[PDB]
Amino acid sequence: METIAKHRHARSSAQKVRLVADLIRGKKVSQALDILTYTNKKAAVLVKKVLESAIANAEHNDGADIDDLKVTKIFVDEGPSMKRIMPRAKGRADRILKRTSHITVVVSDR
Amino acid sequence: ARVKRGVIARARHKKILKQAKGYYGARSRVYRVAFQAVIKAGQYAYRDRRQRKRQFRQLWIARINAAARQNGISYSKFINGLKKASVEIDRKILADIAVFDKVAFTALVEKAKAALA
Amino acid sequence: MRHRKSGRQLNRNSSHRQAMFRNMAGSLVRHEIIKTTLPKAKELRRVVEPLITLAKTDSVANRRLAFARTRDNEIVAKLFNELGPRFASRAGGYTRILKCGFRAGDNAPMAYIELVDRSE
Amino acid sequence: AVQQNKPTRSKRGMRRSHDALTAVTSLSVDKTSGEKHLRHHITADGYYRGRKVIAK
RNA sequence: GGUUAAGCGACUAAGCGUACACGGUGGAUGCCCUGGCAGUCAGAGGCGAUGAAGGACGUGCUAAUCUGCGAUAAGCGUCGG
RNA sequence: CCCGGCGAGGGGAGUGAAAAAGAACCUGAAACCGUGUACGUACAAGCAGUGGGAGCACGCUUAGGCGUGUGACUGCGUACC
RNA sequence: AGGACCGAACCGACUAAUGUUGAAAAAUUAGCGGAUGACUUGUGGCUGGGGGUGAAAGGCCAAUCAAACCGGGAGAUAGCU
RNA sequence: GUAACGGGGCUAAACCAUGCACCGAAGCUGCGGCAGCGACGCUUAUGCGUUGUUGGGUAGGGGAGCGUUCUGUAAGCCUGCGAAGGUGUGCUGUGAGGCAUGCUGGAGGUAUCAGAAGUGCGAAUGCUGACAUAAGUAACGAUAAAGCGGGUGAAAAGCCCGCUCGCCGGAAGACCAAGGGUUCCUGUCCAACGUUAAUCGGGGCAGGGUGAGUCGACCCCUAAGGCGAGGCCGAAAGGCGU
Repeated sequence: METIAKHRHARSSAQKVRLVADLIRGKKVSQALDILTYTNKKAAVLVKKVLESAIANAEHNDGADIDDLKVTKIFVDEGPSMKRIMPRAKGRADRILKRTSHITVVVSDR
Repeated sequence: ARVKRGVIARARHKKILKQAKGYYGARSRVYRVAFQAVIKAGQYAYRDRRQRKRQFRQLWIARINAAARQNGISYSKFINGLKKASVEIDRKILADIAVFDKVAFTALVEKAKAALA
Repeated sequence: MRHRKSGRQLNRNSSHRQAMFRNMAGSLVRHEIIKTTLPKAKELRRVVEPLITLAKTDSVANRRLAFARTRDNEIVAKLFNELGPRFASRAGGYTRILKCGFRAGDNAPMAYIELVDRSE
Repeated sequence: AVQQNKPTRSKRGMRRSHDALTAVTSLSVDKTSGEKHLRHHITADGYYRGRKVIAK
């Protein structure tokens, strides 16, 4: 059972969301839920929404009994970057990379 | 007639990368840097194809010296005795015999001593 | 080095800090409860509690000083009228701080500071 | 005030190794409401040490 | 079998390196083009004060662009296909 | 239909030869970023490779090595135009 | 009356500090000189490149001036890298 | 920083004479494999029962070859029981390369011999697009300053209202002139922007809003100056001017 769930084009950066993902990597659904709820990060809620989507998918589109479910594979990946021009001193122009990341959560009973 | 060289360039780059596969860092990822490794690797292989003979000769000489000194004779004296006895055996087989069968090496040493004296 | 010194700065000058403490104490004693960051409540205890300590007693000069502090006629009227007798039997610890998590805007330690009252 | 050569991903990962957070691992269950909350913090509903503290 | 001593000695990976499988940014290679470049065969080489080229503003049931048109305004009349 | 914030996106259902053909849409590689697997690494110094090289993890006929990954240690070894 | 005196707006930048991938491609704080006259300013024009203007420094002529910018000779030439 | 045997260290492991042994190179020898040069016994557009020798190489000169686009071969052949590209593997040739296949792909490719190159990239402080590095670091753009309460909202320090604290007030207030062109108001949303969030905005969509005989422009006259019927001058252009 895969029961995959992802949130593409997320505003949060992959480098900053991998830190939150590692905390819940390989932990039980309830433990991950509470850790994300009480984590002091925007990425915490960003990935808690994905975890809720995944568990709802498991409940409805797949087998019930979410109690014996574990987050087996979770990984954060970068997404398309938007180019923005920010004026600087001496007339110099630099480019600001509005980075977006793809987050995928896979939950399986075994 | 415009000719696109992308396929040929990619083929050559893949050949170089597969030759350089297994290296550390960018040496196995960047073609521009991996190309230096394969040339240096080839030079090292060319040097080692000659260095291996002399290194194995060194190791065999060390083993024969050890065995001869254990038996009670020096390597130079043992070789001189073999030459005087007209024995064409080489260091590789001598070292194999010394490592595996002690009685054979004892026979070699005693015959060499008899020839010398 | 700050060896044994007391008094937070709160990234504010003396005038701004004293005005902030005055306003916060006035609001706290007016509403019997407020929400503020934990350091703010910790530093506001040392300001609010002496207000109640002073209000314990009643006199013309005491009223004038209680007005000079907190600069609010309505607040001083509430003091000496309801804040006095309701704590005449309590010696210290007139305020209670309950941590309530972190603010969403900037993730600052939030805590509710209130009097030990409201048992209606 | 500038790098002579580009550092490698190995050194980058070694530096970032210490940037990982640590889970609270201190979820406390209320005696009365039986709700999870941060230690020495009031619950979301407003219950702390069994008795209510927020009245809202 | 136990007490003591000496010697030897794996099992750890916060992270990192190699090879494999799976992912992502990325538009390179492959194929197609009503799109361009150069010629041959022929016409013509001008448009215009009975108001030229090029434009502004309007023109549909439709808020906007393209295209055609001008208050007769995505158009009107005669004769043919 | 469900999660989600009457969003975005995703998961189910259906269309479709194909949906890792879903409009950020033909074929979809590289630099770059992660996950899991096997190995090595926290007393060991330098173009990070080559020759030797024990051990470990995967399949084979035979029961010994052979095919691949890793590779402690060791002699040599100061990138390219 | 003063090409007067001290001193606001206004004009300019003499000193110090910060700012040199700055708030700014010469800026900000305090001091600083003029502030009724050779003062300044709003508007509208005139003087166009070996030429204009210049209380004259080789200064300014649209952030570029010991000869501006734009297009052409022009893919000037380079015994040089 | 010992630093004038390489170090350890050596009273012979220091120096002179002699001898016998060994290590010691890609040097020679033994074997196998490849290519050029001259000969003779023979094959005669080529093998050699052969023989001797050569094979380090920059600039440079000579010869022989591999790869791709297209054209004739070619309306022939492979190809939807799978072409080209992509991606790993096993063989094969002194080599540029060649062959077959695991998976993606989806409809083009092309044997042998010839003909032409826009025919082979690793650099030129090279050009175009993307991604790392520094680095999750500086910074988040005058040191006039926010707090509490209620409301909406999923989320409130910044969105709406009330009380406090602070700043300009010859302005940090109100009108205009020049300059912008709907940014002005309402409803509606957080796709993108605000150097963070935002329910908010000078952001996205829709709608509404600009009323002049007395305001200004328009219009009469005109200064500096422009154009200029005729006219003067100048190769033309054109310059002056009534």
